[PDB]
Amino acid sequence: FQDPQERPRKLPQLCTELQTTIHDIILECVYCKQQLLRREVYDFAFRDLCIVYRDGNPYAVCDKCLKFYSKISEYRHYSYSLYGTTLEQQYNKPLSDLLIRCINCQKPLSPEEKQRHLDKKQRFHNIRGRWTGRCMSCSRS
Amino acid sequence: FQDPQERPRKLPQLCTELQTTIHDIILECVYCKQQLLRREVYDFAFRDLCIVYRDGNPYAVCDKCLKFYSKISEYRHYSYSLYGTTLEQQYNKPLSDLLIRCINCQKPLSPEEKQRHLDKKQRFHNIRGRWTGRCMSCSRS
Amino acid sequence: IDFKDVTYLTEEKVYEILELCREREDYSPLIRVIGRVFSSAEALVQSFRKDVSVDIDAIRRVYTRLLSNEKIETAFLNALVYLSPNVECDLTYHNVYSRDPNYLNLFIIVMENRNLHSPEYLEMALPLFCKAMSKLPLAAQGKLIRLWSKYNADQIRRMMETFQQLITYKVISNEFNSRNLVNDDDAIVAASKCLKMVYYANVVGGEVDTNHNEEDDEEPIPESSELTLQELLGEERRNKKGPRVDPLETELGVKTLDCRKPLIPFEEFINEPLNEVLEMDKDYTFFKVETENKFSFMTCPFILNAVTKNLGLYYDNRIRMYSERRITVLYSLVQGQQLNPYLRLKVRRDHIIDDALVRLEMIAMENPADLKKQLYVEFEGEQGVDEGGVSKEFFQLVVEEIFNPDIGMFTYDESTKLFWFNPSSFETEGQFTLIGIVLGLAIYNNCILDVHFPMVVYRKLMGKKGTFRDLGDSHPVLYQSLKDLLEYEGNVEDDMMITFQISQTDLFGNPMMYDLKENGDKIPITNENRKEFVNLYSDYILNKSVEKQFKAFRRGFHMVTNESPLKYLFRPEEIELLICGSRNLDFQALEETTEYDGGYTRDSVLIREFWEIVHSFTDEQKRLFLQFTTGTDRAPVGGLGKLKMIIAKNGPDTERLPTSHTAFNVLLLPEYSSKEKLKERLLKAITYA
Amino acid sequence: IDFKDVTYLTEEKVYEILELCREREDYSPLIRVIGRVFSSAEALVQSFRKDVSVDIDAIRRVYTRLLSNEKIETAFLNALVYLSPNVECDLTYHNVYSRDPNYLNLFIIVMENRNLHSPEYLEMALPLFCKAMSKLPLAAQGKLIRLWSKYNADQIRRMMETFQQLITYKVISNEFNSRNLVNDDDAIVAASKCLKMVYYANVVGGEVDTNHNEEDDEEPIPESSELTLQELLGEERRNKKGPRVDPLETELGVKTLDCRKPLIPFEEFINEPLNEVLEMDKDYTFFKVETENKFSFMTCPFILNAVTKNLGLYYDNRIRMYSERRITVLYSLVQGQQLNPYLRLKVRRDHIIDDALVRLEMIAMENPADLKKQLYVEFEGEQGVDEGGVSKEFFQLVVEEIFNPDIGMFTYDESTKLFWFNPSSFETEGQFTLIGIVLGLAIYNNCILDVHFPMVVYRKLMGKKGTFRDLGDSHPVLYQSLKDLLEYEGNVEDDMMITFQISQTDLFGNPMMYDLKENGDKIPITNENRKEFVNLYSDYILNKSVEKQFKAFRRGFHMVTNESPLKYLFRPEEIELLICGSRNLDFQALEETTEYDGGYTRDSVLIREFWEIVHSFTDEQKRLFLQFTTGTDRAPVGGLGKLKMIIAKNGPDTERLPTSHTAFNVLLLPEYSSKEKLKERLLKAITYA
Ligand SMILES: [Zn+2]
Ligand SMILES: [Zn+2]
Ligand SMILES: [Zn+2]
Ligand SMILES: [Zn+2]
Repeated sequence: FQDPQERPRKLPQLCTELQTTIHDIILECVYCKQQLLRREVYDFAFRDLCIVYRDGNPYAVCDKCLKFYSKISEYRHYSYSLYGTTLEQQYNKPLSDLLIRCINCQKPLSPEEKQRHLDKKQRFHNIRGRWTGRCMSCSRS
Repeated sequence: FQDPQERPRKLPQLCTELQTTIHDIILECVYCKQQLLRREVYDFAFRDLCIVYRDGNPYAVCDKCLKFYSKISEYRHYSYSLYGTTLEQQYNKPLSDLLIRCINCQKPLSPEEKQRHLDKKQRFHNIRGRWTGRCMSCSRS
Repeated sequence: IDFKDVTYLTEEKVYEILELCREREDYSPLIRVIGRVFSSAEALVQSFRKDVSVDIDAIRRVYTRLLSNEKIETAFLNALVYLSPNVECDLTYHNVYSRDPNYLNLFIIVMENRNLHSPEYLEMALPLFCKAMSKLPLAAQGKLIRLWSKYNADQIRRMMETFQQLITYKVISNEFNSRNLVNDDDAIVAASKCLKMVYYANVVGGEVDTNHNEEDDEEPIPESSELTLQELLGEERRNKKGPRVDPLETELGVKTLDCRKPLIPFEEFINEPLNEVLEMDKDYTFFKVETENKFSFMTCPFILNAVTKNLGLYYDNRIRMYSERRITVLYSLVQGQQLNPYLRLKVRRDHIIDDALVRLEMIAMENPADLKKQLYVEFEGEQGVDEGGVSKEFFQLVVEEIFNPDIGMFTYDESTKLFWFNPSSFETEGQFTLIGIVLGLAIYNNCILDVHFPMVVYRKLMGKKGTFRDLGDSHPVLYQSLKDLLEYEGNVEDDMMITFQISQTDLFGNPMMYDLKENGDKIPITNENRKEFVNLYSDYILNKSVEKQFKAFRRGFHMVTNESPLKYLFRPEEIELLICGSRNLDFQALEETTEYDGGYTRDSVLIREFWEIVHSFTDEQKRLFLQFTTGTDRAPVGGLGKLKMIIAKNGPDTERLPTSHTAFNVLLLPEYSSKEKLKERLLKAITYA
Repeated sequence: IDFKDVTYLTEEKVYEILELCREREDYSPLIRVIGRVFSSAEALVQSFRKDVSVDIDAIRRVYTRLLSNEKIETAFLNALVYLSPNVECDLTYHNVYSRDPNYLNLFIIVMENRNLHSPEYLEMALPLFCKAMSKLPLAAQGKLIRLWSKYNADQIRRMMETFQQLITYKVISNEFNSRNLVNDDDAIVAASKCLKMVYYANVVGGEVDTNHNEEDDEEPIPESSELTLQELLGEERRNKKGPRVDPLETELGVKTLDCRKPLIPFEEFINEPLNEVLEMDKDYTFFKVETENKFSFMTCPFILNAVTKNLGLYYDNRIRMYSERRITVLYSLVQGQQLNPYLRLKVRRDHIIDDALVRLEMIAMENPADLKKQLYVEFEGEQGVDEGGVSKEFFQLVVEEIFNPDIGMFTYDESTKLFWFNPSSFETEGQFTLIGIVLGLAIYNNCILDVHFPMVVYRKLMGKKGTFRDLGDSHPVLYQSLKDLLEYEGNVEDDMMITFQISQTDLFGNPMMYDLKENGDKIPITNENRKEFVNLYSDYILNKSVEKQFKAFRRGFHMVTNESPLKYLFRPEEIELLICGSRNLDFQALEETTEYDGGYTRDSVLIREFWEIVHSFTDEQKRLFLQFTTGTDRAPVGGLGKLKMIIAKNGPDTERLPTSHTAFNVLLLPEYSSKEKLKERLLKAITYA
């Protein structure tokens, strides 16, 4: 749990080491040090996040802290915004090959969401080098 | 200082009762109960305000409290906004005959300021029945 | 005959021309004279003369002959296109109406055209004419409406349908969106302003009763900071004029609240195609700030349906909620206070009424502006950030406890399933303020309640006292017991010995005897005063018996809804649909607008197996499901389509029941193995809760 | 000869046509062939062939004959109008350049036209051609710039003037305002993008030195909250690419920072008429968020003057200041902390350096993001809300105390009136960080300082080490003492016995002896290594002697200006005008933009009697007056016109001196009786302070 190349990073990989499942695992939040709810654990697994190790313990992030600090990083570290076509030209790759997370919940965008960004001419925001979009859940009236 | 028809309302009228001038009069603020600076007294005389009597004492308003509470009343008691021509039609009077104060400092608008409102097509805001504009000092870049 | 020296037409002087032209084969001079006099305003003012100076019957009878031949009609079609742009520019700058009241004679002649309803006028004739009649002054409009109020139901329906089809046609043909606004259109706005004219004609022409008004609303005193600022400005002696009232309602002197039974049902003036293309966020701003040439349709609320009007009130409440957030930020910045942007309420579960009463009555004195903050209710001993989940639970809890018959505030009628104020209970004025505030807080914070009142309650809230005709729902048995008295053909003073003194049973079971006048038992009921006894029995039952109970109820409701446009947009009939919801449960609409997240998709194996279980739910089980996911058993204004339900995946196949997040209408559904397992857990989740 | 079977032209094959056409009287076939081959791109690619495939000299000499006759020139004018719209659409979709590098041969042929400068091409020929050359790919642009870098000063000046006059003409003729933006114009943007090409040609063609760079800037570590969030996202191993750099600066590999002496002075590329119609608030947004077809002129900073560029940096700082207000509001709402939106600084008057050092160095560790809040300095024992008045006083106080020669940090040269870093003082690294932060906080909070440094200091701040040629301002005597050594025509190793080891006096007065290489006194100075001794003496004096003192100074300056576009918009020459101000005191501009309030008007008796006293003030008394009203003795960027002074009336005629509100540049002037009394009080008010 000390060498990064040895300790697990993703939640499914971690669950095997403690001989538990994704169904009855107990995790704390890296920020507020409070136990994660079951739906919070499932969201952590679904949002493709990485386990953070501090003093040899596995830590996750709950929903409130994740959304709060995503908002703070959006406010404090916003660099610039670009269109989808400009981003594709700049990286010379299709939008499916890029890793774009939601600006509010850090969920990687599905190809349908990137297509919606392209069709609605919505801009992708560069936040401290991380390209961000906006998922379907966070973009509902 | 008890009957409203007897006690003075404007500062020049008050100054005679205490046998003082506008130059060396000592006044407190109705809100913060702190002495008014000389420029604050001159601004009170220039802004055409009324002396407020509480427990038989003459009170004025300093600049900070006046601007703060004008802002609060603008936020809390805003009814609607109208153009100058619509206001003139509604009251069937020239804009010079109406009493319009600045939305930020409660200074009655000079005819040049109302003319500027008319020429720039700026709207007059109705705040709890008091028609308000924006003076030249508060409308400078 | 040249017929080139005429300037006006009367019935006989056009009949003779028709007779002289019939024998020939031309019929052209009639077309020429029609296109010459009907295309000029100055000719139409002096035409067909005898507060109006044109005889309606003469216009009606001549039109029945001129529109016989097809070519003659086309002259009328073309004459309007030439005339209206003149009148539009004539009424805008020349200021003609004040010079002569006979200019209005123009529009009555035109409006009596039989073929204005025909689809051939929707292109260019009618839209331009509505522009001319949209620029009339308030003096001309008021007297024009009065002449139309004397028409019967069919004539008003035809006149309304004329402007309705123009509104639908201009919306069906064009494409409006968030960038191509409806408001800036010059044809719909003129047609809607013209539809307002026939609306108030319908209001006046119906049964109008004005003098039966309630006491003026007790205006709350603003905070001491606003009172102190008023004295400095020297405007402390004069008050605000009041709510924004339609300027046409002042010229006529008759409001929509007075009209009991109009000539036409009020729901017929709603233009549904208009509502489906209206952006209510931009429409509200044009209602507040006067923009250059954008017309807000909230100035004509009769044209919006319940869903659209509910959105306009929602934006007004939310904007007022935001302003209380700015002020709290200012207080922490400038005055260095603590940031409290919420109407926080700490209440216990076993003492919902007592706790919510000592808190809301305290706020109603110290900080009367705190009632306009966003509601944030939290229960004692329980932790959680309330996004709307606890407010929905609290609103359901207080209503289901206030209407308990044991509390004594309301009586229940098991026949009509409606509650009525109980005049027996005394010293409970404070609670009647709470239920009034809660109703106001439900509208303000956008939560629907399960409250069953007769329509008279929503009429007295708006300021109209309950008359005899409103007794059919409040006291059904007393209505027929009194209707039969008037319907009795024989003598009334001898067959039964009822006097002017009544008897009423109480909670204690002692029938108290009440005298309507000074002495009741000393005066018998006669046929001359047969109608008088009814007009005082009904007045006491609805108004005088519960005056103190309803005064506090109305006072509390007014502390939260005084500056809202609630009195401007909603008639008393539409208030019930706003406070409560619709009981119809159209689960097809719920399925149509359901979104999925967490892995589920519309065509997943379980999602498709989930919609086959709810569609087979009985009526009772459909109600339980909504109470589990939404927090209410009822549907919002409109239908379940407006309830944007969300189904989220919750882990693998388990033995854990589904969970709901009622704040955002979210159902957390585990991916169960089969359909039968899904039904068992779904049934267990909604029944136990 | 039909001359209808040609597709390209060379020098001799057009010379023969001219010779054969001279004997006749037509001259028309030449017009036809010119309008046929020069109007088609495919003809121009293969025309005048021999990394370029067209000979410049052949094009230059043929043009000296064809443009002799007036009618032949009009063919060239019309040929460009027909050709450019093809190339614009050809370079946008067909992707032609990658197929053949000979397509660039088109633009070199056109750009060598002598009459492109003539006013006849400003209408339709040049604006469309600039649209074609604005769509070239980065590969074509980079090699096009290299060919232009081989031109001399006159050719570059002509090429620059071609696009400058087009920019002025399109702005002089049209009317741009806040509603008709300059950015959306398709002619100025294409002309500015084309002016960038000759700008980098001027940069490359000048004296370019690349390898003399400073160490990479020490990037500050973000807060622990951002570090923790990076690990969750899995992007903690890769860093941000860095500042936004012009994509044309990458293809060429040469930056404006490298160019020491360009072929043309950099101030000649500024288009003043463009600056006077540019809205810098809207231009900044187009710089951040990519909007549909709006081009931000901050992407070409060479075209903006000092005033306009100072506004662009101001908006970037203010927007970053607002974002720290939103975050503090969120922390008080969600986390329930105390609202602190300011970089509050409590300092004593007698210990300005010591108090501001223990506070700013603490913040630079615990909350490194607090340095981007609005500065709010308050002095201990004094009460007042700082709107900018106390920041101006604090900035003047710390600068006038840091540069005190007694502190030992900076040495003063009474000849050149400039300060230089003192390498003698040790263990004072922390203070050198303070003066670096204060300079960064002055730019960030928009206050000008009275700081006198040589231009080498502003070059090392931007990352360029001080070379020998920069010694003329830092150490004037050592420059001529070393320039004479190189200029010596005779032998150098015998006339004087200077070795490679130097002597330097210290504060203690002990001349220490420093060896540039391993041993200095063991090696004499020879003519072969005559240039080597200078290149190491200058390097040690400017870089090696003060490495530790300047490392901390640069580190502090970088903590406040790392994300600002300061390194993008400003060359080292323009940094001095930004940190400090202009010393010119144009009191005519101060009078022009002065506003009056409290009863005073521009033509009042006292106001007109006030401007006659200041205009008669001497140079020293003009400085005292500005220090009294503004808080600084210097003028802002631009001039006193940008200092929107306000004169306010303060009561009746008194014996009280005028008072100033330096936060908003307000002078409170009592209405004195006469002019002489006004002068006496005004003189007494500015002298005592
Ligand atoms: Zn947490
Ligand atoms: Zn999201
Ligand atoms: Zn005060
Ligand atoms: Zn003002």
